[PDB]
Amino acid sequence: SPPLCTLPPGPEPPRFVCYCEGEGFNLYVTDAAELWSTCFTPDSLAALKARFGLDITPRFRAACEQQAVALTLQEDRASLTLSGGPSALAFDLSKVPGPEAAPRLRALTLGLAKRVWSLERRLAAACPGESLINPGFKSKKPAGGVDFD
Amino acid sequence: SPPLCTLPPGPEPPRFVCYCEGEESGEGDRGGFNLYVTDAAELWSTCFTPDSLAALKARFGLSAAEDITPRFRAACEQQAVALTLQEDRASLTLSGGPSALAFDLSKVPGPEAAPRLRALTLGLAKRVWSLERRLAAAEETCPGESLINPGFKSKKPAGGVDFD
Amino acid sequence: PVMEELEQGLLMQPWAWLQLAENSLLAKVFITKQGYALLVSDLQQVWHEQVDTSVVSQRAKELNKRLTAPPAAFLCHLDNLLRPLLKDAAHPSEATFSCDCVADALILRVRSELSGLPFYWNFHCMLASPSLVSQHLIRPLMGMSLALQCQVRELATLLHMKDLEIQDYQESGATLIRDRLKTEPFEENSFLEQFMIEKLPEACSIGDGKPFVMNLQDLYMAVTTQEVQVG
Repeated sequence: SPPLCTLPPGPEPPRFVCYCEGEGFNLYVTDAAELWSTCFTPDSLAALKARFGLDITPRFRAACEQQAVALTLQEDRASLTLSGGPSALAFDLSKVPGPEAAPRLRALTLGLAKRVWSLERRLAAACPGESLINPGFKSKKPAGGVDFD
Repeated sequence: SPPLCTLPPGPEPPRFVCYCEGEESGEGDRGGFNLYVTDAAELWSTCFTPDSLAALKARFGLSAAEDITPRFRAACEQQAVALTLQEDRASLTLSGGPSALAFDLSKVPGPEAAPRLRALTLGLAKRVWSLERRLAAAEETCPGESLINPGFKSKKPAGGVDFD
Repeated sequence: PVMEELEQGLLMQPWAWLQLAENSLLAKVFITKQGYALLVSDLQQVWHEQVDTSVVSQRAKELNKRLTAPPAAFLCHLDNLLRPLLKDAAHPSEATFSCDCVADALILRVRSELSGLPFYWNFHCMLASPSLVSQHLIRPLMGMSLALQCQVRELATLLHMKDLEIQDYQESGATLIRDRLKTEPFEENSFLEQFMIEKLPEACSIGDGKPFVMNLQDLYMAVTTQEVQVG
């Protein structure tokens, strides 16, 4: 159950959708046309964890369920604020190239469709040739001699 | 929650998704019935016209006022959808109803399909969120025998004197 | 071609029960923007009608004057009025129905309120031709009977296999625990003899045709579709 959230989630149609995957895990936020990813790396991830004293996945899921995620966009930069723990955590993202992202949107759409189908289904129910005389010896055809073609 | 289904059926990863739009209920804006089917890379739409709608309805023994959405939803539930892809055309066969239905689809222009794809993605995300919230909320949160004394007939209540 | 599509649609449609002021009928209606086709019966006679846009417009103008509607809109409204009644009965209709059996013809009058205003229509159904009557009632019924006989034979074979399995269980050194759950051997002749004298009198009563529509419509539709596909 990969956590995800939408903004706005109220009666107004959502504009942006945020999620996480592959815990090179990077938070992906998309407007269905453009994307923003953290592009985390093991060294950068370790440095961030040390700075914040650190898994973020449980906190991210708790915020998404409680809709405690704050978005900000400015040109190609995006800022996320996550709340629910002792101290809110801030993350930055840059506009990932479109050519590299197109497979990402395709995979996200396919996974969303699969999840929709699965969750709807779940909610609905709620030795020829062996010689007979000598076993173990293959039967042998009688000698036909010379049969001209 | 417009009816939709993904193909091919089974545990294999999805490779095609089809859904229907139009015929909105109520007195508000109403659009003609249409089918949108995408592989997440290319989109096909019916591009129907009122004459086309009438011809399609009459071809399969369906009345003009008949609604096709219930049949589409029932077929999607039964996973009775088959697809045949040509170079630039697609044929969809539906067997969810008593009589098989055939639909023809053509590739949507890319410039017009891209906004359609974005809207479809946003709608799918919204439906995923709504259904996940709903699931989280719902899944967890002898005649004339006295009954008192068998073997003795139930005596009638004492009435007394009842003048005729 | 439009008439051909109307005929095919009428053939595809299943029978429905209609409750008039006093009597009852079995009806099949197929309405398209080009006209409509109707077939009514009462288990004694069959009447059929088929009209095109021009006839529909003329009849609408002559019956309910002061109404200026194209034939397509009138046909759509007629469908909206009729289809809910045929699909289900004993529900809010507000659409009076009456029948007049004139010499060698039938007139079915339907009255309704269209957005709070009168809306009248009349079906002038003449006696149905033997070919159409046969194709719509006789051959499908024979096919349904043959299919049901095949189903009965299959169920009898399944019962025989189950009896053989029970015999094997009994002969394999077994001892039934619950004596009440003891099914006697199944004999086709004995079962038929019991049925024909116990349940046939009550199971063969068509009445007004309600059981036919309530029970044997899916089989009827399947048989009609198979016949259409064959030819």
